[PDB]
Amino acid sequence: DWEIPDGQITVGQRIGSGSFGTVYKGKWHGDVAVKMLNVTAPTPQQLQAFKNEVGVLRKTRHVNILLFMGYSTKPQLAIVTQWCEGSSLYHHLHIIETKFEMIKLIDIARQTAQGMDYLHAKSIIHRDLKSNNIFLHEDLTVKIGDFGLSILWMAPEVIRMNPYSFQSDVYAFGIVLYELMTGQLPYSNINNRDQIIFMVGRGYLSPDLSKVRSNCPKAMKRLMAECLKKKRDERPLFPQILASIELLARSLP
Amino acid sequence: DWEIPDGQITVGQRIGSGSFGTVYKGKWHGDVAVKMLNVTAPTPQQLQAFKNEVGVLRKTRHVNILLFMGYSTKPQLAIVTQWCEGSSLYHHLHIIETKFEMIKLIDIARQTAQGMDYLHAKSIIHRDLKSNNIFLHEDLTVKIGDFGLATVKSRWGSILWMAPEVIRMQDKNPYSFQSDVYAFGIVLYELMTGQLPYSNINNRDQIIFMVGRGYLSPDLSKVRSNCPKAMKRLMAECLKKKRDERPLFPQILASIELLARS
Ligand SMILES: CC(C)(N)c1cc(NC(=O)[C@H]2CCc3ccc(Oc4ccnc5c4CCC(=O)N5)cc3C2)cc(C(F)(F)F)c1
Ligand SMILES: CC(C)(N)c1cc(NC(=O)[C@H]2CCc3ccc(Oc4ccnc5c4CCC(=O)N5)cc3C2)cc(C(F)(F)F)c1
Repeated sequence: DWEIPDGQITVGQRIGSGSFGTVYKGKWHGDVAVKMLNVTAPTPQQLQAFKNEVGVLRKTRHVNILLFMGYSTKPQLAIVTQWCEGSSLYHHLHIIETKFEMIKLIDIARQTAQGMDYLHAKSIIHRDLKSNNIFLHEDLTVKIGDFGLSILWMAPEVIRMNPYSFQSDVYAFGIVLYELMTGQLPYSNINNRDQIIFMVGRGYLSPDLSKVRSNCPKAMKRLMAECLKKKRDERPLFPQILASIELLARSLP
Repeated sequence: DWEIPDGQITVGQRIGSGSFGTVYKGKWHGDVAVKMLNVTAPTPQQLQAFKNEVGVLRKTRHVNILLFMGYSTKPQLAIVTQWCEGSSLYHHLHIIETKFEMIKLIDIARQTAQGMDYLHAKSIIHRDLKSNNIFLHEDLTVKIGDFGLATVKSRWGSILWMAPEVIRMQDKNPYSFQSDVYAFGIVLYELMTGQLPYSNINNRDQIIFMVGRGYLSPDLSKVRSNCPKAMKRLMAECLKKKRDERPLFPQILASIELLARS
């Protein structure tokens, strides 16, 4: 059992609030992260969503997965993970425009695929992989999670509309691959969210692969296309994705 | 359940090998560390020790505690944990002789204290806390474990971290939260002096006899001068020959988290 004894966790500075939960930095045997539900009485749907997240995270134990540490049901619903120092991959690529070099982008790719493989082996479908959910711990270690509190990462069959599968996550990983090698989001020239949803859903729109860094190895570019295949079945599974990056990582540095 | 699906682990490089198992660098969803038995069929009392280690590791989910990932029985009894790059605190201090900064020395203690506080709360006595069992992953993160043999052996069982009540080897069980504290106090000594205690004595049995009867004690006057007053005071508290005059880990952690921001 992973229930943290009552009255141990001291909540500190308020990080991020969302329509559902709120995150605080806190103290429990050092620095910890705390995702709380700020409600006086939780509904059955809230209670159930809590029990899912906990049920899932307790099955994870891997360097590329955000480390789960415990939960508290009284006084308020809370999930406790390690405290990570750094930013999301989203932040580095699109906000503070960190210029990583090729070797490092590939290491991020590998590590993300490393953890993704882990989740899939245990029948865990992420359902919402995106650069924002990939936290870069100490600007070294990928820690995949759900920092949720959308659309660019959604595969066609998820937009047309349970349509989630191992392959739906690969497409999201494909978009993350795109972000890494371009440094930009897909469809940056289109400024109408509703139209993107329509177009990607019909196959009219695809990420423009021509925008890759000149020094992105061909093997990376070819893997990317495989992951973005509009049809579920054509997309490689993560064991093959990893193998492909691990073959490419070989003859490069 | 944390049994790893049969035959997924590939064992590679060979790191260390006592009589109680062999440590390998392996592969399971990335680079991992593997400790396993190399006998045909394990004895009843070897299977037990395996079951205890797994029993303990399964209860730990902490940044400063070495990350247990899974175990396997077929083909062999094996424990899988995360792979760590770098070397123990012992190596850095007494073999390669890294000249760490004071801020970092305090951080190294702050983390070991964090880790120990966690284990003690989960009702886990370490029983062999020493700078050999303090791994410095990527030279910036303390991972506490029992690396018996996966790291270099200490100068002299290892004796330097044992409290007086532990060395006297009384038939009644002497291991307590405080004995871990004393070991921490010796680790602190190691950090603050860059040296091992009782370095001017060359007889193992003398050291044993004298620490036990309280005729020997670490020489406090050996510490760096840029070492805080609040640290020396604490390090003396942790080494107090009286068992329960030694601060428990929550109070230790608070004291280090105090001066850390001044
Ligand atoms: C519901 C389901 C099945 N889709 C699902 C939920 C999650 N949920 C999480 O990962 C949550 C857990 C609670 C929690 C708490 C604190 C938190 O915020 C941290 C953590 C560490 N460091 C920092 C911050 C804040 C911002 C900073 O600066 N540091 C983040 C999270 C993330 C994971 C998975 C996965 F394992 F499959 F990926 C799957
Ligand atoms: C039985 C009991 C209660 N005394 C006990 C045993 C342990 N046992 C461990 O920690 C073992 C587990 C198996 C294992 C396997 C591989 C290994 O070698 C690693 C690991 C990581 N990285 C590296 C290496 C090699 C050298 C390098 O370069 N990297 C180390 C260990 C350490 C922990 C605890 C504690 F956590 F409570 F303190 C308590």
